[PDB]
Amino acid sequence: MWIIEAEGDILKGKSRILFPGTYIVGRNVSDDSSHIQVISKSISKRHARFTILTPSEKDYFTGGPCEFEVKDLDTKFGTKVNEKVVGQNGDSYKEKDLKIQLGKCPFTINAYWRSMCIQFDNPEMLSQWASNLNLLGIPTGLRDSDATTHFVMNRQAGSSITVGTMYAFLKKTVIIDDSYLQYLSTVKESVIEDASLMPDALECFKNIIKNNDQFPSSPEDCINSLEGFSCAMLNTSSESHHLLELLGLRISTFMSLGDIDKELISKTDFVVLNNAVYDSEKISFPEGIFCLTIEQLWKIIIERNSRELISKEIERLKYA
Repeated sequence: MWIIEAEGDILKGKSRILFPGTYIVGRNVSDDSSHIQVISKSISKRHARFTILTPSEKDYFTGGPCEFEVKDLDTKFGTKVNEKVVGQNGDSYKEKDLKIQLGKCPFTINAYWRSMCIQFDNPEMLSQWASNLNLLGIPTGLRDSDATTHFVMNRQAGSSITVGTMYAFLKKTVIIDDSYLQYLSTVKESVIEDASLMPDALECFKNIIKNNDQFPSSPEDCINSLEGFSCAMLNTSSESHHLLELLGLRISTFMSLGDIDKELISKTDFVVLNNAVYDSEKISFPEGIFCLTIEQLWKIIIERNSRELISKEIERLKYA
């Protein structure tokens, strides 16, 4: 998100968030979804137009800013950006920091890019929200990215949280939901006028965690909680692999149930099965070894005594 701020009283001490759109900047305009009043003599009545474009697809992966275009409005003294006079056709920038000088005014409008990239749990939710957040200058996606700041969880409020939400939680990603994204649109206009009114994502995250038996006490208490243990897993979900790695598990992967050898059982403490191969399998289960789903493993992780609870179950099965 583009934020603008200025020294002195020229933006009345308020930072502004410039969502994609176009803004006329001068001394004789009124603060609007499309106008920015700058409080200065020696800037023109209508001095400059700032135009913010919607994000590129790349921006979700790069953390790169929306294109910011500056045009001088035929003013007496012109407009500079980062010391460079703006040409008659305007200029556009993808730097993360802009110093904008309007005419003879020595107090510059400073624009800076504040990172916000939102990952979605599933394609359905992304499809609901993508256009809306594009228009807010917030890049969105499903794939993993190093630029991600927030993860939107599926709040089905009727079943276990997804492997994507578990993994985001252990990554120390701020988790948000439906209501935060809706609140964002609701207060859009006041955020343009005062950046400090931007809804706090941490607060939504906190509200989600609190009194929720789907989330452990802390992400930190889960990390390396199961180191020493090894497990075998099927060929699906790399998030599932990454998550079990953050728990400290050494992972083996296997294609078929008939690929559980005497060798594999010997090197494996327990087996992690997919939901389909867990629900329907009867005769083909490996006799000696503990088998469970990610959902079930997560519930053990939620408990205070995860290590023993798993060990107590390893021994429990070792006899039969």
